[PDB]
Amino acid sequence: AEREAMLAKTAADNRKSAEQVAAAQADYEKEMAEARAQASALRDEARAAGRSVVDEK
Amino acid sequence: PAIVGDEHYRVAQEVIRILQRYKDLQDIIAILGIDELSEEDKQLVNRARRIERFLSQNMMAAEQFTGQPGSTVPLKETIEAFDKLTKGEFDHLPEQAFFLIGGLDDLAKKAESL
Amino acid sequence: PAIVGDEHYRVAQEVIRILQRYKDLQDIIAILGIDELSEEDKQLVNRARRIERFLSQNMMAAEQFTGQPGSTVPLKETIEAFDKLTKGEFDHLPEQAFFLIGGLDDLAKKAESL
Amino acid sequence: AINVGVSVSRVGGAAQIKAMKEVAGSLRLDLSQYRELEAFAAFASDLDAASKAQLDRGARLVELLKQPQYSPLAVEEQVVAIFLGTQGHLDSVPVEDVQRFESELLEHVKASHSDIFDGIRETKKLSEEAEEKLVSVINEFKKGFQASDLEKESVKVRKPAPK
Amino acid sequence: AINVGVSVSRVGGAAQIKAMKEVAGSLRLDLSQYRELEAFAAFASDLDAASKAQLDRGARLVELLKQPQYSPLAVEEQVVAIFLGTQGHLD
Amino acid sequence: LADADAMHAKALADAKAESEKVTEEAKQDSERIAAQLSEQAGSEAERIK
Amino acid sequence: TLRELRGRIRSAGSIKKITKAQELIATSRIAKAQARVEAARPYAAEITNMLTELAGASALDHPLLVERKQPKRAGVLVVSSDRGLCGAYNANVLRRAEELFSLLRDEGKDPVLYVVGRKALGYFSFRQRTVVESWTGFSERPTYENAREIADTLVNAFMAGLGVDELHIVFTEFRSMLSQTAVARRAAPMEVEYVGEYSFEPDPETLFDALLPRYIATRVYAALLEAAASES
Repeated sequence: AEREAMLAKTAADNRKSAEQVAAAQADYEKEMAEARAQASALRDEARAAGRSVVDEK
Repeated sequence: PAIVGDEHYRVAQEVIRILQRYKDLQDIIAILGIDELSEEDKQLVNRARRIERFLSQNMMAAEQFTGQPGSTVPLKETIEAFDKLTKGEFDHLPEQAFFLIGGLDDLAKKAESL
Repeated sequence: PAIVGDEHYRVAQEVIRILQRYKDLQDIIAILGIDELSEEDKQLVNRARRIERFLSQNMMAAEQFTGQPGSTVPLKETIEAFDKLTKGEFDHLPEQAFFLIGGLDDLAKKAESL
Repeated sequence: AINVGVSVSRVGGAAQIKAMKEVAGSLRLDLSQYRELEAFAAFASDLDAASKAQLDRGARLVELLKQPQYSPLAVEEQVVAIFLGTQGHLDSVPVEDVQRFESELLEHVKASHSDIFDGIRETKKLSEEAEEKLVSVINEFKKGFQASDLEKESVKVRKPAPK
Repeated sequence: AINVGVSVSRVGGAAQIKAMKEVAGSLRLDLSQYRELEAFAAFASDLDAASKAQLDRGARLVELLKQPQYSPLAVEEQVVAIFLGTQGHLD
Repeated sequence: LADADAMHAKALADAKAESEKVTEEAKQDSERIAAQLSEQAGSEAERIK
Repeated sequence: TLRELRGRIRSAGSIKKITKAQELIATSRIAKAQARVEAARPYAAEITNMLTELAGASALDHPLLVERKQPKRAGVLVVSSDRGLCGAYNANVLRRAEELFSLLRDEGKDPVLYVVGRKALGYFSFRQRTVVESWTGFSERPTYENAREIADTLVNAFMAGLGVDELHIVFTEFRSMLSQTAVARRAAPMEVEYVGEYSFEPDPETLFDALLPRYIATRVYAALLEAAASES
């Protein structure tokens, strides 16, 4: 049962290693996409407020 | 856009671009028909034919010829309908649904009649 | 061929025959499309599109039009380059590499720049 | 709406500042060859690697040369706008977004790196140091840009079915 | 050889007698849509039964409307002849 | 799996650290854009006056 | 302008010649394609007969004859042209494929695509559904060596169950020179059809496990041959 548990752990851990590396790449690029979306939303919110003070002046 | 507003101008330029591309495909359409176009052009031409027909209307003066009543479409409903047409919300309706009809609720009624 | 010699005359006539067959084919290519054509006609079109561009030149008076300095191509090099082009010896080069270029040494330097 | 094929200016690069002669010195010939290639390849099923690269560059240049009325660019903003196209910095930006990229970048450069515009206006040239600094800013900005990115086939058997 | 669509009367329909107006009141459209349906379906392999019925009706309306030279039909006969075709008795 | 989980932990920590860098640079750029459009607003008010 | 109109008449007068040439070439190629269909027909009829005899003797436990317990995925083979100018042929094929997809996703199977012909490969390059494998160079002249490879790849994707629970083919059925339609056939799992009323070497099961992959290959080949006749 323990030699079976070594094969089960080795196969599960290798499969999870590939899954966890894929998740490391996906989490980093997803956080950069959220940061880029927030940056362009703050930059466009600044331009919209700037256009509002322009037409108010 | 300084006079009609940003949305109305944007919609009117999308319609004119679609009809311009369709008129610049008409020299191929006249020989081969629609299917020999590329998919990005054939997608365009299907909505171009729907827009070209949805610019028709049952006028109040037309009742003396057609017997059908006239229709009035307010500017807001006109912009909304062509915004939806150019964004491609109505490509599933047949071209005969758009002839001589006033506004979206009447387009729906005519599409149900087919 | 009595005055310019047969080596010039043959090449000038083969270039004119190719460019003439290309102008006979532009009507078909605009509507039916290049892949419809015979392998011999389609090869000739891919030679004519290169010959058209290799007849263009960076002139010394066009320094202001192009920014690059002008070039002079000797007659012997002109005949050798078009004798190669008409027999397909440059069909492996990109179509843009011939445009505005002063002869074979500059054609090679431009093709290897792309 | 300039028909880049037929339109021309025979004074050419005498009627331009040095920096515009650098970044745009063949741009009419590139765009007329693009309109010729785009007319020709409009129906080809596929294209050569260089033909594809030209036909996808021209679409960046045409979207870059669109301009709304009453938006005059200063020449110091025009040379940077054309620099994005002719050096291929826009080649990775999707065609639909090229105008938003051009507007946002000319605002960014004018906000943080006004020394680029100042240099072009004072010296009339892109100096190699201003070109290296501008390229850095284009590449720092490209990271911060939010782009839009039945009948059934039957085996017969000649025996009765089981119960 | 009346070419419908491009043939029209803009004062007519006010003067056309009630019975003729009841029988012909769709016929102009039913012919124009038959001419476009036939121009399409002449270069198609097959079509739905409703379109095939409208094609056959249209062809029998065209055969209904032609007439020989120097045979002018009284209106009391024209309304009946168009009734035959529009009510589907010719199917 | 220890390498892969350490790569995930480090990639998440790196992502938040440079995310804080990007949002701080975007906050600076937004404040600059707002200042520049305020200077444009002043130049438009001067044109009208 | 008269110079423009004369140029357009010269253009259209070359195009009239070039389309009339290719109408007559297509009028030749429909006779060649019907000849290849009728030359392939007797083999398909005799494999069908041999398969009915082997199935009559078999236990019928072969994978290609049983429904998968979970309908995880369905394979769709779409057959279309390499050359253009075919008119509505590819539009009808791809419209019958998208009807089939709406049905399959209504049952609960997502379709996975296999494609023959460059035009459908372009259509499913534009619409963002992936193609698992494709072939292109033969849609106007399909040789058995092509249908072999297609049917190997389809059956290997069925038996992998990363695999499909059923598979189909979408193609136009040439029924006359004046009449063709796109049709969709389920190629696997096959039905069995009991109907009212041999020695086998080495055994009927061993032959039936060898012959069903060949039957799927001849049914794919007969579909490529009718597609090439209806293309022309």
